[PDB]
Parts: sequence; structure tokens; C-alpha cells
Amino acid sequence: RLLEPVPFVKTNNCIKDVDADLFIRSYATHLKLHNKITYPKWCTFVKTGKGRKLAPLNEDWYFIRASSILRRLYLHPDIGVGFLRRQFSSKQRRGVAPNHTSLASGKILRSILQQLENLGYVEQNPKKKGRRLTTKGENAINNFARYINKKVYN
Amino acid sequence: DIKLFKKWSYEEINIADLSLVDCIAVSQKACVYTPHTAGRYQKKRFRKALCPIVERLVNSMMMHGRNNGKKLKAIRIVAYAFEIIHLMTGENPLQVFVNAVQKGGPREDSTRQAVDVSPLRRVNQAIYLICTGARNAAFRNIKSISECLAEEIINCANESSSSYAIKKKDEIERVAKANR
Amino acid sequence: QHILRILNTNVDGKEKVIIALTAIKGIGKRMATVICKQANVDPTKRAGELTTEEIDNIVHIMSTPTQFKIPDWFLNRRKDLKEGKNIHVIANQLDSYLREDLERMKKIRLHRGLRHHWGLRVRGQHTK
Amino acid sequence: KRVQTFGKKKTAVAVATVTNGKGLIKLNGKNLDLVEPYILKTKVYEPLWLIGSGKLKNLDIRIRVKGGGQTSQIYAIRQAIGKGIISYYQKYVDESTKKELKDVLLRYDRSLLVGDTRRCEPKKFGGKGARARYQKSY
Amino acid sequence: IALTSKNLRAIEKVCSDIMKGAKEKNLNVSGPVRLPVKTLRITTRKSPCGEGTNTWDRFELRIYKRLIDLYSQCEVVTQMTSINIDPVVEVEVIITDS
Amino acid sequence: VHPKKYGQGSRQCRVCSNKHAIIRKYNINICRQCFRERADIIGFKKYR
Amino acid sequence: KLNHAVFIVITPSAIAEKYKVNLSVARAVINHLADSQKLYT
RNA sequence: GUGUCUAACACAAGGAAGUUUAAGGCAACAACAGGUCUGUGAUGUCCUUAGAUGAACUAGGCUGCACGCGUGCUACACUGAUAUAUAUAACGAGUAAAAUAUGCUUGCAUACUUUUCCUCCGCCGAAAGGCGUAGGUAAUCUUUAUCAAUAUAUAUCGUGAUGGGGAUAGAUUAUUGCAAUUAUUAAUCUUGAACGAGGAAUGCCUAGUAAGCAUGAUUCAUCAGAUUGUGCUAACUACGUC
Repeated sequence: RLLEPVPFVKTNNCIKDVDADLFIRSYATHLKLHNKITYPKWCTFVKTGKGRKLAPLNEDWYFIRASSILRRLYLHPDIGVGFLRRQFSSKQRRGVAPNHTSLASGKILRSILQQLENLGYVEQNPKKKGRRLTTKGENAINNFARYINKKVYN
Repeated sequence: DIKLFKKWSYEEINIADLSLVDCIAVSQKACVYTPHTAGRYQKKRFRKALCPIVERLVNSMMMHGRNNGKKLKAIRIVAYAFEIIHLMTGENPLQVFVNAVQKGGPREDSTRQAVDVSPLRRVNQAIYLICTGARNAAFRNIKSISECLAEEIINCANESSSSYAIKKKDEIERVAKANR
Repeated sequence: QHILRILNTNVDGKEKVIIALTAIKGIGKRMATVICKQANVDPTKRAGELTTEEIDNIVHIMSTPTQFKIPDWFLNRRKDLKEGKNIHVIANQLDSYLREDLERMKKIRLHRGLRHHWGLRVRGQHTK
Repeated sequence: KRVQTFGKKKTAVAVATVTNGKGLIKLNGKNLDLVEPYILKTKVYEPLWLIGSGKLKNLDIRIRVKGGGQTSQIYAIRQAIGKGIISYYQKYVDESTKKELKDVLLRYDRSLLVGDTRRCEPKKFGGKGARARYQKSY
Repeated sequence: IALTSKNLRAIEKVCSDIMKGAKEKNLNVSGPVRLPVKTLRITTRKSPCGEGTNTWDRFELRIYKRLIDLYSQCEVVTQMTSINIDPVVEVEVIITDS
Repeated sequence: VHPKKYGQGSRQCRVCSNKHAIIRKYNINICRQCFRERADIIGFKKYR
Repeated sequence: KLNHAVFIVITPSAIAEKYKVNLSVARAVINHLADSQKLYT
């Protein structure tokens, strides 16, 4: 479940070596510990998407979501907000009528995107579409990846 | 050599009806390290024989409405069921499952008259009976489908009349005898 | 002791606090979730071990949204017609007020009022 | 140096790049470990057992995946690994060892040597399925 | 030089002609690049009054695009183009080379 | 007169002026009953 | 029915049967013992 | 092997495939007083043709509702709902109104410039949505080495119409349009019906099918529960008989 023996060699330093959820939660917890990230205020009240109607029921969900976005950033380099809305999409039960796809709430995504940028982890360039990663953030993700990799290994 | 989930040895044999041993996945090439390979198993009349019995068991489990297309889930249900059987008695669950399939198969059936039953059909019916019984037990009750399947298998393997498969087989044979 | 009762003599107590509250009004569950958060109680806890003060706070939050960070778009009874605003009527008062609205519509004459008087669906049952 | 093969079930195509190496296995930008479903994890671990560690240990495998869902993609990857392993032993090592290896793979199953023959049948007017039809009535 | 047609044989005839044409002035060509086929598909109900079994038939206008390009001066390619033309194919000239 | 710039009266089959079953796909603007006569001369051919 | 209260082989359904309780209460007992689906082996 | 041991068939092996490989298209003879003159400047005859059965314009009506029968959708839960996470698809499809400046008497006239179909991206917005712009005649930009949802993984319920179900209704702010008022469409919060897996009957289906799960296209100023395509998840059962 957590760890199995395998014969092949692995890279052992990136998110492409890591359990996504464990990584996402750990970095979110680390970020909250650091206190760089803020919820803030109004975002306690909001809903996460009309495909849900509800909300994540965890109180630390915004940090989790921020962390989850940062992982998507490491996968996909120059992505923007409409891509994020589409990324976090699900199905929406239309009452008696059949389902159609429904976006996550765009303000929470935009707020995270801006907040990460304010905290220097991403950079919007004049080139291409949206925000890509800053090196310091990448090196930190790699360091956390390394911590987990050691932690499972020994 | 080949062990199911990398766990179950499944090299041991069962005496059965001899024809049934031919039908079940006794053969090395019918064995696999974890379920599912999905060859083309409709093509020729006896082609179904060549299918892995665990592949057949999961396919039967995958049957019915909400269950359709959830092959991995059907694999998880059988894997969980094997753990339960192992706990309930320290016997190899696959061997127990073969015993249940051997036990469950009807010897005669009834027609507009009464008839003997194909060994491949006996296996197909037995798996069907055990899974349908498991679903009936599952639906609107406390017990999980993995538990129900394990419980049905152990009861059928034992040869308990509380098994749905044994009860249905007994009734089918009894009606066939009643006519002829 | 352990399965103590809830608002307007309802016997809920082994229900979770959210599930108990929703079983009054708020069973779109967003309302309950925010009330739970405004109270700052654990939603996993079972209703019959709340003290009266926690219940009173919840009733206060439900009754009066004004001093809480609850926005107008969220609110029950959002604008309320006349120039004098009123908000969040809720419960039996909402049901009573709605009956008064249907009576008011009927007296004026509106299609919906008239359909309510006939006993016809507003969206229409369509032929059958 | 480099030898190339591919695998193809339904839409999905997995191309395998087998270079001279040291035992690394990738799927695009991602390690082989990240397949995720436990059943399909075993499906790609299967060829690794069939060729063992010491015949894997002088080659690196990188695989490039386009099209289909997970179960189809993994079977395409598995086929690509099978053909890949054989192509390396045919281009670099020896024909006799390749034949010996192929025998092992054949004994396990045909599906990592020969791809699927099943392909979709078009929808035709008068029903939701390819053949299945809307209900008749009186 | 881009060639677009709805007729396979005419476009292929043009291909042989341009290959010869290029070799006449001994030009340096990049081999003819066949671009992804676009089909104009109409799925059409049979019956003008919508009678009987619903019954649809699928009509296709399939256009072929190809591109062959040349590193040569502007005058040479336009003059070559004017000798090489036939009425049916659609020709576009994009060469600014020298 | 009092004109309407959108919806049903804004358009017709170019061939026959009828307002029904019009193919506006690819901007053809012909009703299919007229179109199936001319689809060959337009250049379409059916294969499936 | 009556299988639900707060006060008094590993698998939750068996625990829920044995003490006559809910599966949530069984899981809590499992968690206390330890000190989707899960592996009890 | 079987077969007049002829035309040919059966099984196994080889082979990517072994029935004409699987799927389409095309569809005789001779009919039907089947449907379509509301597709057509195809059309006979008949009515009518200026207090016009033409053209045109304003409302109302086509969804009316004691009620009956077809076809479809959604449910009745725990192999499930709820919330996060991980994966991903094929077929596609996309360019004459308005606004602004100037002159005149809030209005008009003249001049001049964008939008127009797809919207990345960046701001603002719970949300719908808005604003600012960029690329697109299109393997190039929307955008497709990734544009879906079921899958699958960890958490929350724990069999109780229950947190299943979403009928029904109230209160909003948006969107298209001159016009939304027979809830147009849209979201927000609340509202929480029948229904405990369907009687007599009866439909479709044999291999990537069946079933489930989606989505593009068609109509479209405004709208998918329809139709028509396309994919992924990948069953059962004979394998034939009159």
C-alpha cells in the first residue's frame, strides 16, 4: 500500500517520484507552518464549484488546493486560470435532467495563483500564456520530494 | 513459479469431477501473477474453457447494473474475499473457491424431461449462483459484497444448505428428479 | 443524559450536530455548514452532548445573520419586496409568510396566484 | 545507441525507446512507479519478472504514450515493453537468447507479443448502440 | 507552393508535373508534403417528407492539400508556376527565397 | 413593414425560399430536400 | 434497529455485529485498537 | 479427416488476420390506389383573387387541462452518496449590423472606427457573469503529446425515505433579444413529493460488441432530457434449433 519492492531504477528527486496526495498535504502543512499562505477571511465561507454545491469539509482545504495547484504547475509549465478552471472540473447533476461538466470557482484559483506569485513561487512572463515556476519554489519542492523519498526508503 | 497477487501459490490440485479439473484454471498458462489479461473468449465453442477462472469470477462479479464495467473493483472484491476466507480458515482461498465451484455445479437439470449438465456449464452456473447469492446478501444489508462472496464460498465449499448455490442446486436437481 | 433534545421540541440526539440542525431547516447543508463554522463546533460530534449555550449560539446565528460574515447572496428572504428591507425569515415564519405571499398574489391577481388558487403547477404539468 | 518499437490496443499507442543503460524505466516525464491502479501496476511489472534484473541492467527504457484510457494504455505499454525487450536482444545481444526470451514471454501470454484484434464498430441510425435498437411498439 | 484540390488524380498529375518542372531549371526542392485531409461531411436524412424508418446517409466532400517548396529566386518560381498550371487545382505561391 | 433581423424569418433555403430543414452547416443555406438533388453537382459523394 | 449507542478477527462489519453498533463506531474501535477500504491483515 | 471421394466441407498447424477478415455503401423483377401538391417558377383540375383564402402588421394561441395510451430521461442506495487526489479521449468545430467623433434642435443629421464565429491569456466577480486585450481563411491560434466523464486511491456517513431521491415551491443576480409577464435560459440560498427494484404484458442483443459512462455535431439571436456521430470503461451465454 504505502511502499512495495520493485526491480527498476527511479529518478528519486521530483514530483514524478512522489505520492501526489502525501506530497500535497505535506507541502500545504509546511506552507501553513511557515505562514506565508493565508486563507483568507471570505474564503472560509465560499463554495468550490457548482458541480459540488458543497465544499471540502476539512478547514485546511485552501492550503491543500494551493499545494495541488503547485503540483499541476510542476507538471504543466505555462498554464493559466481558464486551464485551472477546466483542470478542477467535474460533472454536475442537472436535477431530473442528465449531467454536464462544471468548473471549479474561479476566484479561489485566481487568489491562489496571485498569492503564490506574491510569495514568489511563480512568475508571469511577457512570453507565452500564464505563470510558470520560480527556481526557489522548484528547489523546495525537490527538497520535500527528497525528504519523503528518504522517509519511505529507510 | 506463478502466484496470485504475488501471494497465493495455487499449484495444488483438487480431485473434482475430472472434467471440472480440465475446465478450471489448473494449467500454468491459465495462471497469472494478478488477475486480468482478457483474451478473446468468444470465438469458438470451447474457447471459454481457456479463460482464467479468476477472470471468469471477476466478470461474474462485474455483472448487474451498477457493477457493469468495474473490473478493477470486481478484482478488489475477490482479493478482499480471499483475505476473509484465509482468516476464517487457514486454507488457500483459491483451493476453497475451486471446492465451492465443484460443489455448486448441478448434476441434472429440468426441461419440457430432465438432462445432464456440461462441466463447463456447471462451472459457469456455479460461479453465477455464488455471485448472484452474494449480491442478494449484499443488497440493503450490513454485509459487504466481499464478505458475502467469502461467506457464500465457505458455505458452498463446506456443503451447507444455507448456501444460496447449494439450495438452488438442490432445488434444481430435486425438481428434475421429481419429473424424471 | 446522552441523547438530549433540540429546537422547538425535536428529539434528535444521535444525529451529528450538522445532521440534527439540517433536520430543522438548512438541509441544502451549506446553511448548516456555515452555521457550524460560525458556532465553531465540531461537525463530527453527536447532537445530544451539546450544552444549551452551544445550541443557543446556533439559534442566535440562524435567527440573526446580521452580525456574522454572511453575504446577501447567501441569505434566506434576500430583499423582501418593500423599501423596508428584512432578511432571513426562516422556518415556520417563512412558511407563514409564504402563505401570506400566495394570499397577496391571489388578491392582486397574478398568474401564479391564480394557479395556486386553482391548484395548478406554476411550471405546469404539461398535458398529462 | 537506440532501438525502437511500439504497442497498440484500441486508440492507445505506447512507443518504446530502449537505449544502452543501467535499469531506468520511464513513462513520458514520469517514472514507471506512477501507473497507479494496483492491477495495472502488476500488468507492467509482469515483463520485468519474465526477463529478470540482470538482463534489464544494461538497458534503459523510456516509453511515450498517446491515446486511450488507463487499461488500454497499460496493455499498450506492456506490449511495447515485450517487443522492446526482444528488439534489444535482436539488435545488440543474440538471436538465440532472444528466442529463449520470446519462449518465456509466449509461455506467460500472447498479448505482450501480438496486439489486440478488437476495434470499434460504428453507430448506425435507429439505436444508441452499434447494433442495439430503440423499442418497437403496438 | 501549396496545391489544394478535391480530386486525387489531378493533384497527383500536378505532382509529377512539378517534379519535372523543378528539374527543368534544376531547382533545390523539399519533397511534397501532404497536409491532413479535411472532409466536408453532411449526414443527411433520406426522404423529403421524413417518411418511414429514419434512415440517414453520409455525404463527403474530401479536399486534399499538399505543399512543395523551393529555395530559388522569386522570378524563377512565378514563371515556373505559370508554365505548370492546369485549371482544376488551387495554387498558392509563398516563396520569397533567393 | 417592420423588420426582424434574427431568428426564423432572417433566413431561408437559397434555392426554394422555404424556411424548413435548412443546412447552415459550412454555410450551405439549402434545405436538405433541395440539397440532395444538387449535392453531386456541388461535389459531395456518399461512401458510408 | 437497536444497533447504535455511544457507551459500553479485524474487520468493521464483524465488530459492528459483535458489539451491536454502527460501522462508524466500529472504525473508531479499529482506530483505538491500532493505537475506500483498508488492509486488516 | 469427411465429401459421388467431384463441386466442396470439417478440424488442427502456420499466420497480423482464415466465414467473402469485421463493418459499411450500391439494392433487380414486379407491385402497393403507403407517404409527400406545407421543399421546389414540378403540376392538372377546383375554389378564391382588393370591406382578398394574396402580401403586410399588432396582440392571443401552438407548452391549455376531470383524463387515456406510445417513446425517452431520472430514481429507488453502501460494489453507494459526499469531498479531495490520480489518470486521461476520439470524431469535431470555428470571422451588414453596432459603437465612437463632429454640426444642428434629451432628439436628429453628418463624419469615422470597431465588435460580429471560436475564445486562450490578465484583471474583477461565491457564483453565474463582467471588463481589458492576443491568435485564428486554420495540422499553425482557440486546442487537442491533451479538450470528457465512468475509472481508480485516501478520507466522511453507516441501512434509518437515511446525509437515498430531486419532483414541487419561494425568495436573487445575471444572459440572449424590441419583447421573457404561461416559472425563456442561468446560477445562489432555502423548500425535500412520489418512489422500499415494478403486476398482466413486452424490447433489444453473440465480441471491443451488450451495458455503463461521457462528449462533438444538428437545429441556435435565444436551447438537449431529442437525433446523429465519436470515444473510454470491456460483461454474461449458447456458439445453435425449427
